[PDB]
Parts: sequence; structure tokens; C-alpha cells
Amino acid sequence: RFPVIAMKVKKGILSDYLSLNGDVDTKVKADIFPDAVGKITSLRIKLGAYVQKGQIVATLDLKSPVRAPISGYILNITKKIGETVNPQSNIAVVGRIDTKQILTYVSEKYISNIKVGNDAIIEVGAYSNEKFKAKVSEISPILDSKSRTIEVYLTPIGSNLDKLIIGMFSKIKLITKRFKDVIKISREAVVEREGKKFVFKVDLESKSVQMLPITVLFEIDNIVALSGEVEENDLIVVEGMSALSNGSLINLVDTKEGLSAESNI
Repeated sequence: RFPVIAMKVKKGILSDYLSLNGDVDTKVKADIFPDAVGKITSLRIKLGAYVQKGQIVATLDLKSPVRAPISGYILNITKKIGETVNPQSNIAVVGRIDTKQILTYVSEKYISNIKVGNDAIIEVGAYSNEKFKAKVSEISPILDSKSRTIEVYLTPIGSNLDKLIIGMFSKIKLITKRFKDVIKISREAVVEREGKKFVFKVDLESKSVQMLPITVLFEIDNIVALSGEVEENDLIVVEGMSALSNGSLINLVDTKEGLSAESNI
């Protein structure tokens, strides 16, 4: 009797994705330029300060005033008290925190299957408090020829968006396909014999296994989504499978829970 561990298998969702990089940006924002030439006497702003359209944010040389062109928060200050500046010199950036946007550049071969409304995950770190849901908002019409990329825009949704701060780098996982209501199982359950693929199903009464042919629909992160003669709640060997054949007698050392029915991502 060969020792095996079996999974009580569940139907669920396995999802494919495209791995991108992007930046948290905002739709509504503006550069702050002076209205005359001269030197900076005072800066009446710090990062994070809220300012109103018209408000005086700095002072130049008489004293001349630099005003905010829109209402919002100060995102960056690119200028030092003491520096000389002119009407095309960027002193600081103002933007709204309620029009957040993720910008990314997708290579052309991937564009035709991306659609407004597609789901994405936005990641700034490894833990779930550092990940955020998003939807594709806009595909630019522009193809940049040198980079062979098209800009795609995502809008974050859901909770705790305070932690998606403007300016941040993010990894993006854009969902491209969902295989739904499929048996999911650890990949090592699948065994390749004579150019085909099988799993071993345990019969509890006879303490044996039956070798069932399967088709692997998709796999990622060591997880197979499969079709074939396998049903919810079948016991399928996930350790010891290499030593088995059809009808092999076994010893069920243990039974693991089925992989979650919810999406890998």
C-alpha cells in the first residue's frame, strides 16, 4: 500500500494576468509658475498643504506674488527660497486627491483584448494592505512607435485608497482571462504518462486509486485548472502520485482542504 495525501477538490476561479508597471497620478493637476522674473523671498506652502485657486503660495522680488492656479494639495515643491525664477520656472505642483489615476504603458500586441471596465490589482507592496482594486478607464488612441506602447489608464476603486498616494510607483496586475467553475488543484497532482496527463482519484471503500485523464486549461503559481472526469469533492492525490498506476493500492495518510473557490487574483 503506497502512501498518498489527497485533496478534497473544489470548483473555482483561476485568473490570468498581464504584469505591468505604472504610477499613481491624478487627472486634475497643474504647475505653479510665477507671473514675473526674480528671486524667491518666501514660500508659504509645504508638501500636503491645501491651497485655493488664487492663493498666494510664494513671494518674489518690490515684492511680487506667486498664486495657485487651481484649488488642491501641494504634491511637489521644486524650488528653494533664494533661487531666481521666471514665468516658465516650475515652483510646485498642485493636484486633486479625489481624481486619482494609475498610468501604465502596454505593448501593442496586448492591446486588442484590453477593454474599459477590465479589472486590475494595483500593488505597492506584498501585503493585502498594500494592494488595491482598479478598473481600466481609458485606452489612449496613441501608439508611441519607438516604445511600441499604448498608454492605459486605470481608476482605483474600493476601500482605503488613502494609502494609494499620488507619485507612487506601483506594480499592476491587469486581469486578462478568468477560468470560472473549474476544478483547481496543486500542479504536482498532474502526472505525464505516454504524452498525456492524468490525476489519481482515491476510492475510499476499496482504498485504491483510479488514473483519470485530464486537460489542463490554465496554470499559474503552481495551480492547475483542469477539465475531465473530476468532480467537486473527489479525493485527488497531491502527494505520492509519481509512484502510482491505475488500480494502485494506497494508504490515505491525510486529506487536505480544497484550494479556495475564489480567484487567485
